[PDB]
Amino acid sequence: GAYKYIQELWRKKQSDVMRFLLRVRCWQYRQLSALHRAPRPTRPDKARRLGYKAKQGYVIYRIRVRRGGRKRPVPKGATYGKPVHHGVNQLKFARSLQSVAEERAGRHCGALRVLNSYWVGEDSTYKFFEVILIDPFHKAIRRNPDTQWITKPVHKHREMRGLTSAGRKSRGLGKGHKFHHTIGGSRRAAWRRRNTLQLHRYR
Amino acid sequence: SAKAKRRNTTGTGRMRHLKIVYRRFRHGFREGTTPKPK
Amino acid sequence: APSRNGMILKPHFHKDWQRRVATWFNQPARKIRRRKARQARARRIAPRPAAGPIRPIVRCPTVRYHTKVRAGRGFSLEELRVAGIHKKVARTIGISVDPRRRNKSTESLQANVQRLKEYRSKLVLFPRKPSAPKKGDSSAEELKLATQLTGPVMPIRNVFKKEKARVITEEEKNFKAFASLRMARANARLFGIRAKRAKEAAEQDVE
Amino acid sequence: WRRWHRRVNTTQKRYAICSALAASALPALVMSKGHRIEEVPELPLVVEDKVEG
Amino acid sequence: GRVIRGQRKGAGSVFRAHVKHRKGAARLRAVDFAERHGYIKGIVKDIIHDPGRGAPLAKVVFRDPYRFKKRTELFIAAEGIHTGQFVYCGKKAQLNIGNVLPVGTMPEGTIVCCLEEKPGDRGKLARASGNYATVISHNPETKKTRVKLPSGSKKVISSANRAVVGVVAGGGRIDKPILKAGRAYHKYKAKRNCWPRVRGVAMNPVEHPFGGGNHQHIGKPSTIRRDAPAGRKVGLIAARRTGRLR
RNA sequence: CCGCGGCGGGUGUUGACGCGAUGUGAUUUCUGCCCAGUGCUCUGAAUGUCAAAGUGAAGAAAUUCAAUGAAGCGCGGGUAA
RNA sequence: CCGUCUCGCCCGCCGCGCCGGGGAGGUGGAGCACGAGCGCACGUGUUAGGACCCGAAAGAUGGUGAACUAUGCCUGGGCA
RNA sequence: AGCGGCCCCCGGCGCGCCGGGCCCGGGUCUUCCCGGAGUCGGGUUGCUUGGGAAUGCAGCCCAAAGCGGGUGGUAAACUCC
RNA sequence: CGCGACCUCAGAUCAGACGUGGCGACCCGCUGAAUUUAAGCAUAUUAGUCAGCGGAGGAAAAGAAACUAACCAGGAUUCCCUCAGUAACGGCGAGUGAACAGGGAAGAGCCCAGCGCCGAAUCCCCGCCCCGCGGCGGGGCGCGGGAAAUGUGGCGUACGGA
Ligand SMILES: [Mg+2]
Ligand SMILES: [Mg+2]
Ligand SMILES: [Mg+2]
Ligand SMILES: [Mg+2]
Ligand SMILES: [Mg+2]
Ligand SMILES: [Mg+2]
Ligand SMILES: [Mg+2]
Ligand SMILES: [Mg+2]
Ligand SMILES: [Mg+2]
Ligand SMILES: [Mg+2]
Ligand SMILES: [Mg+2]
Ligand SMILES: [Mg+2]
Ligand SMILES: [Mg+2]
Ligand SMILES: [Mg+2]
Ligand SMILES: [Mg+2]
Ligand SMILES: [Mg+2]
Ligand SMILES: [Mg+2]
Ligand SMILES: [Mg+2]
Ligand SMILES: [Mg+2]
Ligand SMILES: [Mg+2]
Ligand SMILES: [Mg+2]
Ligand SMILES: [Mg+2]
Ligand SMILES: [Mg+2]
Ligand SMILES: [Mg+2]
Ligand SMILES: [Mg+2]
Ligand SMILES: [Mg+2]
Ligand SMILES: [Mg+2]
Ligand SMILES: [Mg+2]
Ligand SMILES: [Mg+2]
Ligand SMILES: [Mg+2]
Ligand SMILES: [Mg+2]
Ligand SMILES: [Mg+2]
Ligand SMILES: [Mg+2]
Ligand SMILES: [Mg+2]
Ligand SMILES: [Mg+2]
Ligand SMILES: [Mg+2]
Ligand SMILES: [Mg+2]
Ligand SMILES: [Mg+2]
Repeated sequence: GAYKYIQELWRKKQSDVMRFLLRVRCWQYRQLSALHRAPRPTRPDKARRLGYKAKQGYVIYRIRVRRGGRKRPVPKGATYGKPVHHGVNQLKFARSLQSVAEERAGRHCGALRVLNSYWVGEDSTYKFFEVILIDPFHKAIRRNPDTQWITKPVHKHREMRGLTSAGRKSRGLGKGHKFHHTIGGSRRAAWRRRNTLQLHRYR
Repeated sequence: SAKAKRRNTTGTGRMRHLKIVYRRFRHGFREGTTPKPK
Repeated sequence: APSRNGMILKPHFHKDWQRRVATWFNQPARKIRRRKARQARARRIAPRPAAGPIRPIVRCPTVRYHTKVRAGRGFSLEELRVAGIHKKVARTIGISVDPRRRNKSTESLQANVQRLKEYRSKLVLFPRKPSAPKKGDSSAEELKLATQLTGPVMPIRNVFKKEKARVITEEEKNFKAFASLRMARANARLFGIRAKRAKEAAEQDVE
Repeated sequence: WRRWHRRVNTTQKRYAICSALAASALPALVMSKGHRIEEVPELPLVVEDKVEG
Repeated sequence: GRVIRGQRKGAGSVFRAHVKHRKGAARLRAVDFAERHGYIKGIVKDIIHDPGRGAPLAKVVFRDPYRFKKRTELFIAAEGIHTGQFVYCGKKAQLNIGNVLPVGTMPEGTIVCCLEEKPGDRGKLARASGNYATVISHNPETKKTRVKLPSGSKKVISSANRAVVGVVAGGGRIDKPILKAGRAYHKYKAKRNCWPRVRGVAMNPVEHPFGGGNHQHIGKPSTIRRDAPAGRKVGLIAARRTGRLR
């Protein structure tokens, strides 16, 4: 009904409506702090396509992250070494800013377990997001038979080990000829299976 | 310095709870019950 | 510092290899572990087949191997719609089903439907409650003769037809084979130019 | 990871068995090995099947 | 290369200012409704003086019209201030010494001090021992006013700030040569620590670019461009001339 | 001037009789000529050379070629405690 | 026998062509010309790995020290 | 040593009921509905991989589409599968 | 200036719940060098390696295709043999170096959002009683109170479905 075409409204991002609602919301968000709780999600369309059922237990934060690359934390220049490894300015970070935002809002509230994240607004020097957090031990999450997989102790801190969809891109995996070098578990054991000598008994 | 750990690790002192967990494990952490009263 | 005459060679040991060395002293104490976890699996299901449900007959790709027939993943859904079996009962009687298979031919569709019709006539089906059957269950006779089947069920075997010794026609003496292989190579390389110069002549002949 | 084990062919393992069975029949290659076989009445000594009982 | 001393005064560790004995910040009085429509009376209580730095202060006590209390202040003393002298302060204020009144109202050619570069920031210009700025002109539209500074330069200030009237007391300090050495030492035992300057030729070449060598000489030109790295910017900083004009 | 970093920090509770950077070495006495060089600075469409971008044309297109062209070096004045 | 150049003649055909095939003469090749390899064990020799044992002047990551001495500070003490 | 014995304890799983829960399936034909959006992809700079007119990842600007989209190991258009 | 209501937002020694630090043999995410080799040495190699930092478990990760091949075609992931020291990169020098197919171990598959229909058909907590309760649960009652129409449950997910 509406959720099919709020969806198709939230890809008129160049239009005059969404250029107004962002030229307002990014300002409202800029006078707040870096990590605060909102009572309801700004996008319900995108919120429900990830698992946000509107019951007791689910929490939504809102955090800002500054923008740019990462220059190497050394003194003045002085990166001692061969002239390959001089580079300080133009370096680029491996994981995205979206899973920076997830684990900044996943360590400060350690009693909760992260589900997923999404986008809201952008400035010149700021990228805003939304996050979805779940109480592990509340009785509504607990007695659901479908989704009591979270409370198991395996899924602690999904975001530091890289399991959210924002870190699954950084790991570099899938299927095909395009993803040769992550056969096995990951990129590391695709190195470990290779660079060892299997020394048989009889050889 | 793998030598400065073994000056200060777990196997050093008393283990005043771990040595009675290594004992309770082998009966499945029973509570409550008693041997038969005679 | 090579001497007079030996082969050149490049050993891959400039890395630190002594740290990651996989020994194999486990091996005669893991063939016993797998032997116990397979026989205690073979005694949990006492009359069922030990080697998994039956598995379809499939050729092989890549012209090196395209003359063999080996085992597969599971049956398709044409080999079950024709054979009249519902696609979630076949999971419960020991029939492997994968929904990701096509059928571009016909002569393997038929030989799979025929193999199912063999297995359906070999299958001894026990009653749910041993006091009351269904229309299609089996009698109290075969229950006493029900036993296991060790090994892959109905093993897949490569068969070859034979031919006797015919008499050679007067015609086949006049069949030049090599000037036909090198005609089909030339005809398979000149399919575009022959069909383009005729078009250019059809643009030139209006004059 | 010194190379502990060795392998030998099959048809030499079977040639050694045939060349160790063919010399448990002479009463000289048994006495010189060291046993005490002065009195045994027959060297391929075959006894009935009721010893398994 | 070792870090030269100019690359070492910007840490903030041992070159800090001695702020123990300093009696207080020589501010001015704020803005309010009364300093925009009328005036208000001060009762100067003493001329307590910090020769921590070398300019005399002033204790000025005001009657505060909001609560029942007496606000104290501080100022910089002009020339010829008594002890007990009713200092007025505002915009309707009459024009004599000690009073402080806006720039837009005083006439042209009036010797002032302690100007505010911006219409309120409680005093930032021409407050040293014996200096004075002069009001040059006015402009009724766009509400501005020119003034000449004691350097020689000129500047445009909006005609809404405030300024006391009179020069800074404490003039003539640059005479009486310090013929002694440790009498400059007791001068810089106060505020801060930079006095025993060691010239650059005497040094080794690892802490000053000019130094090193057998003969005490420079070799390189003392004049240097401004678009320069830190630690080379040691000589004459930028040149329009370098010589003997008197 | 510091510093991996921000509305960061010292000088600065400071304001040209003040901060900061240099060469000489009391007073008395004098401090000469040279701006071609290497530096430094100022007038720069007074212009020879000068990237990315944005522009035009030919091509099926990837492309290819043209106009224009910031600082700075070049050219022109000032400067030897 | 394959690669490559020179001279020049006939034959083939569901497709008739910038199609396909054939000869004689010199040249390049780790090739045929009635097999000789595979798997195991031992020996010497050359090498890659800490590599016959002992030996540097240095180079890098991550941490501990102003109780001696170097300078600024706070607070106190002494000089017939 | 031995399918030798005895005495305890906790289960795995088999059967009787006594309780509550849930009334659900095929085949054959007519009419309806059917998908994830600052992401795909494009330019660029930097690390990387065996990946070579650029495999993956990350950053900045530009920014889509429904007989549509990506892949089909040499860049580019027109084509068919 | 009133009584009122949804919204945004605070405080409490409010009721009941939770996480924080350690071990660190194996594991996943980031960050990441130099000796050394090339008879010098700066791209390379040494190495996605030591050190450094944060997270878990009895095993962790991966995973039911935006897949391989051009065959008469296979059909989730991991693991061993093999392809292979090969196609390729590289002051084309020193040197680094994959996968698909084939035979085998193990064998297991699935659910939501949207599109729509059933009168919020939905949970959690407080109250009283009965049973059992050393892993706090079931049935009966609550004009006893709360969250949800910015969407709670049932059918239903690409093998077509209603
Ligand atoms: Mg290098
Ligand atoms: Mg992933
Ligand atoms: Mg030699
Ligand atoms: Mg000296
Ligand atoms: Mg130097
Ligand atoms: Mg000289
Ligand atoms: Mg001088
Ligand atoms: Mg000169
Ligand atoms: Mg040799
Ligand atoms: Mg050796
Ligand atoms: Mg070196
Ligand atoms: Mg001390
Ligand atoms: Mg000192
Ligand atoms: Mg590389
Ligand atoms: Mg990215
Ligand atoms: Mg290609
Ligand atoms: Mg194509
Ligand atoms: Mg409490
Ligand atoms: Mg690096
Ligand atoms: Mg070398
Ligand atoms: Mg050497
Ligand atoms: Mg060297
Ligand atoms: Mg590598
Ligand atoms: Mg590298
Ligand atoms: Mg790395
Ligand atoms: Mg490490
Ligand atoms: Mg921990
Ligand atoms: Mg544990
Ligand atoms: Mg897992
Ligand atoms: Mg998983
Ligand atoms: Mg699929
Ligand atoms: Mg594949
Ligand atoms: Mg080989
Ligand atoms: Mg070379
Ligand atoms: Mg394979
Ligand atoms: Mg098996
Ligand atoms: Mg459902
Ligand atoms: Mg739904």
